[PDB]
Amino acid sequence: DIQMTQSPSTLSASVGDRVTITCRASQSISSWLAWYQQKPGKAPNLLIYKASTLESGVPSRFSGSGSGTEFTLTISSLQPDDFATYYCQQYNSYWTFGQGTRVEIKRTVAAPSVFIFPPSDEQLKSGTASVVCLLNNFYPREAKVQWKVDNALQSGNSQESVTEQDSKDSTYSLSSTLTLSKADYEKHKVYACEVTHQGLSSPVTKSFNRGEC
Amino acid sequence: DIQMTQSPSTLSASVGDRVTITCRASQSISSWLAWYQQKPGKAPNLLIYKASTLESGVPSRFSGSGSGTEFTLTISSLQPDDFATYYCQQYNSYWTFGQGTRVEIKRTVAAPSVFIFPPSDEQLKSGTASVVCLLNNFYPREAKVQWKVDNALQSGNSQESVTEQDSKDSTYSLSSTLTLSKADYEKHKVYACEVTHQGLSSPVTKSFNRG
Amino acid sequence: QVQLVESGGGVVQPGRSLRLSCAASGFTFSSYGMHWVRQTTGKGLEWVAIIWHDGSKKYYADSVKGRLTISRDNSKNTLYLQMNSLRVEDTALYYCARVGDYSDFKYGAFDIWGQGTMVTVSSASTKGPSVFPLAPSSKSSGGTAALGCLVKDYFPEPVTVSWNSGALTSGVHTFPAVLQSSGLYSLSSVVTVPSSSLGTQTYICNVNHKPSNTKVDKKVEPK
Amino acid sequence: QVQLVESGGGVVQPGRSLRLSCAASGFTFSSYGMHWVRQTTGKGLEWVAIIWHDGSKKYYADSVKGRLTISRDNSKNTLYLQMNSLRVEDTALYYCARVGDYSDFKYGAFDIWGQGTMVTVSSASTKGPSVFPLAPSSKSTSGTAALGCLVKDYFPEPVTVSWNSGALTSGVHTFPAVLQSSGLYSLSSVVTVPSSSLGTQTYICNVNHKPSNTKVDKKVEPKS
Amino acid sequence: NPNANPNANPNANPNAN
Repeated sequence: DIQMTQSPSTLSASVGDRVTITCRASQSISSWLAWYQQKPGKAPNLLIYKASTLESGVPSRFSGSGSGTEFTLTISSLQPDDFATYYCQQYNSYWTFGQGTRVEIKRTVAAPSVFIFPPSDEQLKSGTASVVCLLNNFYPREAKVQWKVDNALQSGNSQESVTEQDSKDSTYSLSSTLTLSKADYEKHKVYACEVTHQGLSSPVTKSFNRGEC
Repeated sequence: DIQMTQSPSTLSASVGDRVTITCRASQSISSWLAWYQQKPGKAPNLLIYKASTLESGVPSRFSGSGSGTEFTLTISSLQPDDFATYYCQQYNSYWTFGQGTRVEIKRTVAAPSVFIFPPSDEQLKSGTASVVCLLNNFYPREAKVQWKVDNALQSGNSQESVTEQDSKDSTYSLSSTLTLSKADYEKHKVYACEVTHQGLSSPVTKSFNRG
Repeated sequence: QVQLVESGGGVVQPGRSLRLSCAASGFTFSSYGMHWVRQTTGKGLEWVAIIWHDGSKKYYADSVKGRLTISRDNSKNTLYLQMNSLRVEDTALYYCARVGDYSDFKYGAFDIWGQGTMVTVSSASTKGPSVFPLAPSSKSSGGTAALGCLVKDYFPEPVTVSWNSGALTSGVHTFPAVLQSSGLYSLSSVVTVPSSSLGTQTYICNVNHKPSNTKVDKKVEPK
Repeated sequence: QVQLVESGGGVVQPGRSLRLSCAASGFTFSSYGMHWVRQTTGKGLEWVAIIWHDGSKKYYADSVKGRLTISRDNSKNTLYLQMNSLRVEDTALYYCARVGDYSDFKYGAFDIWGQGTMVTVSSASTKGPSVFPLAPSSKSTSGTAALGCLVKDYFPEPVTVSWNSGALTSGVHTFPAVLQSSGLYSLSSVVTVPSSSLGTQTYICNVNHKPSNTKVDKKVEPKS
Repeated sequence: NPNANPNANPNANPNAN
């Protein structure tokens, strides 16, 4: 089992930038390396094989380099259709892929707007309580959300998902759902979600009190 | 299907000259190209494989170069036993050869001795009439012959044969054979073959009248 | 046109079977080794199996041995993948990839990829969603309020969400669904609106779940 | 010592069969993959077939698939090319070649070739040639004259054209035959003699056609 | 060796190894 690690996982860039993507190898793979590009909803497309050879029909702005355990994919002048995810794959021993590198469109930092929604009265009738924390219009993608119930950190009972950049939005948005039983929810008063982001000099907390809001 | 295309198709050179033959490839064949040499009446002999690697028995004059789609064969000093036809072949995707480059003996220019023999009386019995336009000892090989019955040209009723380059004078000879029917031969009066060559400053025409 | 077209996907229960097809056209299928490569958002791109050009050699990943068998029909230019004893861990988008014919000692570059077919293994059954409101809170947080609806406990994918029958799209953020511990999907959809319109403008999120033929119109108002 | 001797070529009518045999010697025949390559003046060197050293893999050119079969007998050091349903497009000189054992990812450098065997496919039947003279003009003695013989409508090749029972050898040019639209061949053999010898010296062309047991002698005399 | 050539190669080594 040869493991492919890519650095970084996410990077911002503008049209015309020189981007560089690193691919580490757990053991020596000589030059048996391939680079792929995958756009959302589409299969991956091969760019580089044998570490540095360019695939036919691929724009010459792409270039691979390296041998052994450290490798590199380079885009000398990034174009709008280059915003995608790039995977490195070795074929020295079987076939293993990297975790991928997302290339996001660069913009200024933007702090998130935090909103918290207590569970609805009709869901509590069903026996479950869902508390939602809303992170609106922030950049970059990196963000952390911590659920606290009466100053008790909640781990393993929440899930979250994020939106992407589109023709209407330059930022991201995140929705985290803390799922509690009805009995557990009624047992505590203060429900808070602490948000940590680069655009915030200090963690922002938004809270409510059960039975009051 | 990778097409091999050599250039030129034939070149003239002398002993001691530096001869270069280039053949292109419709697709990239990397270094999987072989060069051969074939003298008349014999089988090809491998000269260079792997684009530049010299065959064991081949002398040091021959050398291969180039990679990808453009390749070249070069002889440092042309030896008298090197007048032959040279072929390039690729072995990257199946096996295909070039049309072949001929290396002739370059000599002084010579105009062709043009003769036009009318059909014999024995052949007149058969119903077909064969006229023969003979060109003797001309250089270079390039020459053209045009048959003009009366004042009208002829299209596809004639064949030609070229002898090999002579051993001593190193010249070429051409034999064009115009074939008509006796009904068509006895119907016209003027029969001519016009020969264009570098030796003659203007197309020489040898002709005859029926009778 | 060189391409790969896949079929055979769908949602099945654990232990059942499923046969995936990969029809090839535009090139010589008989002279190419083929792979199956599945993809998830958790494990990433993962190699499954490889078939030789003549089918003489076959190799499988450890996680699929015995259960998954790869085959090939050169007479029909189609690549197959027989999946038996399906576990929920087999849930992925499955690709078929052609091995690039680049002469070397090792071969593993994939130059042609299929469009992908989705396999979802789960013991869950078809269930319509429950739509709960995310009521807006105190007004004048920058003069803009946030509201939405929570679409919980449905199966399978997908679910469509609009706001005011499509007449409200500015501010809408519909997040990708998540798979809960119960094997049921949950999805959140929010919209940002002015605080001055909370008491004077109706906001209805329209939830449609075709797999269960469920349509829900949910009015969200402050409390 | 390392050589490949071929045999089995001949003249056949289209639709018939023919078996080419490539006898090897001087090397380990059972260790090399082998090819058949054909050479025609119109198309040059054309690859026909390849067989693996053991005979497991066989490949054929598209123009010969189904009609040509490459086989191999390693116990006799012979390579075979079974030709069936022959066409006139198959008329060519056929070589057998050895794959140069040079360590690489691709193979196909031919380091040993056979002497070649000729196969000719035509619906024409055996016919002896008709010889017609090319009479020289008697003028400008002070000057050389041209005379010859037209060898017309014969099949198959070759013909041996000699002058004065082989005594006249200087200035003789026997041209390569041409294949006519009728399937028969045509040839012309001329000779350049001094015009001053036209008045007394007699010239005779001798056309011998072994495939038809035909021997013709024609005296060429000045017409004018 | 799983990473060996899985494609058809007419130009592969036709000789004995």
